[PDB]
Amino acid sequence: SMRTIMKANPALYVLRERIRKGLQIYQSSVQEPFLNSSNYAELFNNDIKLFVDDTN
Amino acid sequence: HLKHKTPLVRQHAADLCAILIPVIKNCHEFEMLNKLNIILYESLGEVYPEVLGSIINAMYC
Amino acid sequence: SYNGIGLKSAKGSSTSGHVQRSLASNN
Amino acid sequence: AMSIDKLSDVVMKATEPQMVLFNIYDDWLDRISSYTAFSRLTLLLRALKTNEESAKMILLSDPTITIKSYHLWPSFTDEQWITIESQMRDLILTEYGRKYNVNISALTQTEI
Amino acid sequence: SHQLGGQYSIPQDLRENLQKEAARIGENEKDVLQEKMETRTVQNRE
Amino acid sequence: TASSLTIEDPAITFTTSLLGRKLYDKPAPENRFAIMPGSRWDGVHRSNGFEEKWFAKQNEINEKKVQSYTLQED
Amino acid sequence: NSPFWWTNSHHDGKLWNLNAYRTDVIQALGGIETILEHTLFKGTGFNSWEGLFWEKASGFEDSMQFKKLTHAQRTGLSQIPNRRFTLWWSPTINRANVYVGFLVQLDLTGIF
Amino acid sequence: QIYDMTSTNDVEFKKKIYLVLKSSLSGDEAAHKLLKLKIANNLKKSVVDIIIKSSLQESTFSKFYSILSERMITFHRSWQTAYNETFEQNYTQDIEDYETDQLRILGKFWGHLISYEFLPMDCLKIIKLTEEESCPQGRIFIKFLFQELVNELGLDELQLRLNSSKLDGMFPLEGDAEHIRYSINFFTAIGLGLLTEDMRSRLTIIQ
Amino acid sequence: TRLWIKNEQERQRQIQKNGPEITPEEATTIFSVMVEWLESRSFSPIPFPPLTYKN
Amino acid sequence: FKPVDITMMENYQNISPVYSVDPLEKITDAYLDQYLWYEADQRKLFPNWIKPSDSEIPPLLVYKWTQGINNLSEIWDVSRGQSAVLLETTLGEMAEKIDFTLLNRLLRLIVDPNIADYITAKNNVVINFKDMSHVNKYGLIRGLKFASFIFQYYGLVIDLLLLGQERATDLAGPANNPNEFMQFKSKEVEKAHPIRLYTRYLDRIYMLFHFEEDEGEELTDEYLAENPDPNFENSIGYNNRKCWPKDSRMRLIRQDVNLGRAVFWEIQSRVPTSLTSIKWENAFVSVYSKNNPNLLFSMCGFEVRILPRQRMEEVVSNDEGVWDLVDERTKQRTA
Amino acid sequence: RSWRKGTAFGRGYINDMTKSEYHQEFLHKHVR
Amino acid sequence: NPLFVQQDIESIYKTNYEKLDEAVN
Amino acid sequence: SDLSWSKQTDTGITHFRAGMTHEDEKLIPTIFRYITTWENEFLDSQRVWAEYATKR
Repeated sequence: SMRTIMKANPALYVLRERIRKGLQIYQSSVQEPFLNSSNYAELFNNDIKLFVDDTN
Repeated sequence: HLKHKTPLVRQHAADLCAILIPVIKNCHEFEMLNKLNIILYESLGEVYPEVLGSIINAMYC
Repeated sequence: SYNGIGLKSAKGSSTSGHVQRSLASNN
Repeated sequence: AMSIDKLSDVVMKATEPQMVLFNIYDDWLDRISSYTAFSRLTLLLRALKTNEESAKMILLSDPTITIKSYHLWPSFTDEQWITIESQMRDLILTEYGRKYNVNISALTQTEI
Repeated sequence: SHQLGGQYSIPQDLRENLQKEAARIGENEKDVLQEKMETRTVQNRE
Repeated sequence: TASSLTIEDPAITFTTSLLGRKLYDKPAPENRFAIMPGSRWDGVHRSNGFEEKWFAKQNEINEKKVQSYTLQED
Repeated sequence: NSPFWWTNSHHDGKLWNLNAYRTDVIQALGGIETILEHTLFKGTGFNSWEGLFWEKASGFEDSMQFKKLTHAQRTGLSQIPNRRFTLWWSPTINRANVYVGFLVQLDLTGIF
Repeated sequence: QIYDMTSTNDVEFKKKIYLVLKSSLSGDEAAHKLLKLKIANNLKKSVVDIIIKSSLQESTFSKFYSILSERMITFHRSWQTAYNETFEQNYTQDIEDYETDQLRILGKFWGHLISYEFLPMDCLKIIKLTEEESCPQGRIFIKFLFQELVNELGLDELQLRLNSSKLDGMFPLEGDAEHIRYSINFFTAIGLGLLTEDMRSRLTIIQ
Repeated sequence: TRLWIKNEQERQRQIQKNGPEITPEEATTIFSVMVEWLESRSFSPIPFPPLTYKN
Repeated sequence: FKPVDITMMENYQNISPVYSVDPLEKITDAYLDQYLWYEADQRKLFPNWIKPSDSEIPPLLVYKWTQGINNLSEIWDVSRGQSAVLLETTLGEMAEKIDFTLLNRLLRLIVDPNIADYITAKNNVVINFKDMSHVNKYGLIRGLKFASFIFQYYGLVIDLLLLGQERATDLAGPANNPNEFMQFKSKEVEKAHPIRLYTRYLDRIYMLFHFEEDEGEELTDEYLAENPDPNFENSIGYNNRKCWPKDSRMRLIRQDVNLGRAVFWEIQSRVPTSLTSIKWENAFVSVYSKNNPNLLFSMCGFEVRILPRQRMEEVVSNDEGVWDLVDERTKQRTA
Repeated sequence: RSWRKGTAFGRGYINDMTKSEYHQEFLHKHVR
Repeated sequence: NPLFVQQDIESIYKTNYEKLDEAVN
Repeated sequence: SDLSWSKQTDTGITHFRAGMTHEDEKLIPTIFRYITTWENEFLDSQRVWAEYATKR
């Protein structure tokens, strides 16, 4: 529910927009969401993590 | 597309809101109009007149 | 020691005035 | 992963139980965030998982571009990666069409 | 006719070889103002 | 590369169709694909004038990719 | 003044290239990530830093108005680009670790 | 116990040098910095490897990397052996890679070191001219070396150095016809050809 | 700038009063120098741009 | 024509004037400018030596002037008595001292009289600054687009006075095959005259003399004749580079100092006071001789001194900011 | 002596601030 | 040059339905 | 080096003096590194235009 609240709230989303209009920043492409997904983007938060694959 | 740099893409992003409003209301999302409306409000200080005009148009819809 | 090198003082300087001997040029 | 040249060369030869470090990203993190690097990486594995030889053809086409002694993946420029991600992107779709015999214009964008 | 120093730019006789081309090839070029001179006259529509 | 070396080399000093079809001799006009006229070509330009106008567009589009960033300001 | 009076880059072509300087600086500062620990980059909520684009003010200045501007309106400088610079660098320019300085809290916010 | 196939230990040490090197106006203040690190004798071999490379990426030869080495070769004899050993590694192993451009930067770079004697000239002993064993890039390396090594000395002073250096494989006088017909062939192409005036006698006698 | 313009005006008034500094002799010799040079080089004087001029 | 406004731009030391003409006149001035330069360059009006020219950016000019000095025959040989001398003198109010009665004529030679008229009359303009206005009755106005052409042409008028006709024919080559910037036909054409090289960069003048005991001593004899100096004070008003250290600056010696003053004396006497003002204060002379190894000058913004490698006594591996001058023929490095 | 021959031309305090001698020297330099 | 291609490239991946349909069949 | 003797000999470089304060080991590349010096450009243009003419 927090994963889905961070990306939902109109109030939060108005911070994220209002900062951008403050910084005058745009991101080229717009495909980006055609790439990957929400819980995917979770891994890169700084905490230290690992993956394990036993197929081999 | 309202976050895209080329100002044409921000016209057609807002020009396609004015079209979907009569359909969105028929589907009865008033939680999904207030999301478009605020986002059209925070962009209402845009520089490009071609783009700022079409945002007000969707605001009026 | 100030053996004739560096600055009168570092005020108008913009630098710290730290002088160090050069290793390259000796022999 | 075992379909890569270097890693197979290490795992085949080694006669002891042992740990080995590698850097999967070669040096990509100079010009690329960890996000998009992991994203390209999974694309390079998904096209190697499925087609294999025909993906390795996409990598090893130009011999002028050389894998260094340190790295795993051949050292391209940014634009060569931008095209190769599109080809490696294509193998997944052509192969999918071969597998389920679905002419791929019949799919919705989300499905792609 | 010995030079003093050397050549560092391009050989001297090669510029004139270039600057003569612009007269030959340029008269067929229709320069920017030459174009707009004709475009004005209605016959370019026809 | 190869050219360069085999050239910048002192030793060198000491010493046409894809399908074998006959090919022209003299220098031909440039072309989009670099194809070479057949041995039988008379040697007169015959063209609508398009092939040259494609270069002007080709050069243009290729130029305004550079001009767009370099003329940017702030 | 046009400080290049000794060249017409049409005739002479551009006589220098500083492109490499820009990359070498970027790795003298510790790379793009450590550079972006000092920014609001994460606040925006973009995933990757690779395609960021800053609005170039060169576009629309001409058509603001013409006759109408008051002296200050026409001559004075806009505070708007400096505000953009201090938002992007805010978390360094405002940081609690400071040698000497006093806390204040804004009226209705929790921002110190 | 973990083998490391990463170069991450090394890559950190290519930065450190390259950044010390891309700061620093002149070459005598970039030789202050390196000598101020006190690099271990193990790495001092491979610090020269970096300086030569950062010289080749530079698009033209410069006096910076020359004097950077000159100030360094005279500091301590441990750096004498670092350049002497890396002139062999280049000529043998590492010439096979280079473009015909980066041979023009090497040629001038070992020109100032040899013609000012920092090298010295008996380290040029490894150069061997044969049809059988030479890289075409190896030939280009020498061509650029003598064009530089003539310029300073003047080809009259050069003969004085070549005559005292008893270079065998490079100036064979003892026989092996083709080789002397070759070596002579080579130096006529470079445009000097006076160094062969002595060897032009040995052919006609043997001929 | 006000001072500079004052010196300019003073200078030009004084050249009205005193007269030119060339003297007719020096002017004559200078003119001879030019003419002799332009003969030696066989120079063709620049024309006035014609009605239809190529460039 | 309409009046011409003035403002001054501050350089914090200099304050420089700026003329703004009216656009209707700016267009005709522009076309006229471009046309005159195209013709004059097409018909070989200005010889090689005049030069903020088209082929060479200023640093390239400096490099060719050094290489040019070196490659000319025998300079660095002091074996007997020989010497060499540079001059650098700014022609003074070259723009301020022009006279339009004389202009109009000198342009009537080279240009159709209608354009000579348009130019000569275009330099009378009421010059306005706020309250102040005056008619420009005397000097050149440099803010006009063709004032470059006028300026260089008047400079040629001066330049022929300096070099003479014979030498100028020699430097500029025959009209059929004009020389390049540094060239001659044979070594004889160089050696026939003590002025070896000459240039002009706008105001500035650069000349290079090669003398022998004969010629040099004749000069210093006549200068000491008409300006006799018993107290040996010639070294007081004598000016030289201060950027360099004493050791390597110009050493002051009576033979050399009396040359420098003698050369500058002669050439000062060649140009009249009316056209321009050539003062000793603004001139720098440097004499390569038995007792002076270095040859100093400054062109553009650079300051160069040239050691012949003969006289270095020891030759050290070199830093970045030092050129190595080549003899084109043997391709050694002699300086 | 051929070279010397060839050429054509060969061989008080005012009371005021602005017309003074020190002043012209000033505008002779700083107005360039 | 822009520091990053991704600005200058104007687009990343636009799938071509015509080539794939040929390559599949 | 030696402000007193530098008026005469040209002592060379005996010493260095810190230009601006860069904390610890962190070194920022200067321009004069990334601009090819004029000799090297003129000695390039000699060969480059010569070779161009030969190829033509």
